[PDB]
Amino acid sequence: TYRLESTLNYGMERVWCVASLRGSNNVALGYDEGSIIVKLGREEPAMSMDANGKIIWAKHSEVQQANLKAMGDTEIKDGERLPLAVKDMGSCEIYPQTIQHNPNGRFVVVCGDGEYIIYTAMALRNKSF
Amino acid sequence: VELIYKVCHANPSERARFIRCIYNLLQSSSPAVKYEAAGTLVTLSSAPTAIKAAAQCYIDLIIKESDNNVKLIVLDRLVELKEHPAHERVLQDLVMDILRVLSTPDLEVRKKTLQLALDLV
Amino acid sequence: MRILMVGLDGAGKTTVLYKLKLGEVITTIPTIGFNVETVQYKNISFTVWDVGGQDRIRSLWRHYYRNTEGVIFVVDSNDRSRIGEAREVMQRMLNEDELRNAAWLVFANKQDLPEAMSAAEITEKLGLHSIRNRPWFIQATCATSGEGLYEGLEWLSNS
Amino acid sequence: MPLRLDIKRKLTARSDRVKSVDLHPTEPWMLASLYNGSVCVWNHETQTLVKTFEVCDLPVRAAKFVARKNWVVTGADDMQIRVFNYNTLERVHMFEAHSDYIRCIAVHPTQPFILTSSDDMLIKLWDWDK
Repeated sequence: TYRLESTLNYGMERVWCVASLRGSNNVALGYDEGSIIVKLGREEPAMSMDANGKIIWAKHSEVQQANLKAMGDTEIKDGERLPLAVKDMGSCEIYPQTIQHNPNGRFVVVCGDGEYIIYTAMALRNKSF
Repeated sequence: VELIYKVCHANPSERARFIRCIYNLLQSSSPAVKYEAAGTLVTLSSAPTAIKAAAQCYIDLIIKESDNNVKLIVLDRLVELKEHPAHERVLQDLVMDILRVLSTPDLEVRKKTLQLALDLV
Repeated sequence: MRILMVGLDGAGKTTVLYKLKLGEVITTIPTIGFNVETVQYKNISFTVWDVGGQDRIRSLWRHYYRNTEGVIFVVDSNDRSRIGEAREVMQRMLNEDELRNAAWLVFANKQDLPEAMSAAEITEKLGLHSIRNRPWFIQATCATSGEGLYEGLEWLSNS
Repeated sequence: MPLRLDIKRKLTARSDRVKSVDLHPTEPWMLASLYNGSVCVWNHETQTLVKTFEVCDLPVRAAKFVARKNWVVTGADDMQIRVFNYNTLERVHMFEAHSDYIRCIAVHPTQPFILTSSDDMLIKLWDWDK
């Protein structure tokens, strides 16, 4: 939407170049008075596993970022990574800064922008705010 | 004047003596898992494949202390990286597969690696 | 033009002053007191009050606040332990009513030393961006070479 | 619009105008090419400067690592791209990349190629292996 995420100055000024790491989350920027290597955020995912087998994440595959979904009912061998095993989950209204299922499975919480919205475990109707 | 009662108290000097002092207080079946010895040790074979090949040897040794028959020579400690639970995720054996080699890494590392597959299992 | 130059002890305040006055790099002693000197730059005569930065004297700067048109705050760019302390001194100095409209010039000094913090780094640590009520400027300096000194006098004269 | 960010200053270094900044293709080091006639590289995880190379005495606009050869390519206002070994510290090769100073270099790890872009309005290709 090209809306300003941040403006950064440093007391180095005149920023000539940019480049980005191809494996991602470091960008480095060349200035008149020096160079800086900078580290960008998001290093880790937000998700939670309840007891209903709705393990909910945001982003990823068979889930959108804006909406909320995910399920994981698979128990295949401990030695490898298990499939996504997602089942579809209803409405959301906010972005997931952190998105989490209830630890015993009755609530879902999506948190975002100074607000939390509560959606119901497997029905996803707005429970609470 | 060397040997401290402490962990340290600071600075490279104290730190260098300290790994000597640690080897004393646990000599038993090599260092196993190398202490502050690791830092100088890489430069000791800067030419270049020989470091990995060596490193691979220690990592294999460390996994387990097996029966130690003909080319089953892994020393160090018996349990410290186990081998082979069926609930362990994503398992020990993944690292063990590297050691089985056709050349899968380069030849110096290869010769070390084939012996090392034989040695753990 | 009336100038008050302060900063923590050993920042380089007297070195700066006598470099400016004598074109010479003198061998300082800690200043228990002040030095006051007049310097000519481009038709301006700056009267600079260099007031010692050790604790006892630090407690006395407030007597030199009144009538001050501009403030030179000298920082030792190589001393990272005391930067917070500098920040604390300078922040409440900014709250002083006699210093209310005075031009604020920071010298990040000893820029000549290999690990000196940059002026940008110093600007972030001192909180300079948050001054909206008056003129401020930061200038990298080396008082021994003379680097940045006259760029300072220049900025100051344009108050 | 919201996004998971957290800007952090991994390492800073002060030097005359750095035209190019790079991350090492496979290593945790970042190389910055400076107008000091020097290119400098620092590994901004352990905060150790791994090595410096004096390409020219006039600005080095570009620098990049050709990680496989264990070499670094630089292009400076010598109008040359000079190549050095970043662990055996010596100049691997010297060649005239262009008729003008070299603004940027791009490295193809899968091919022997570097193409370099210069302000002689031309981009030229060089093969490190030849």
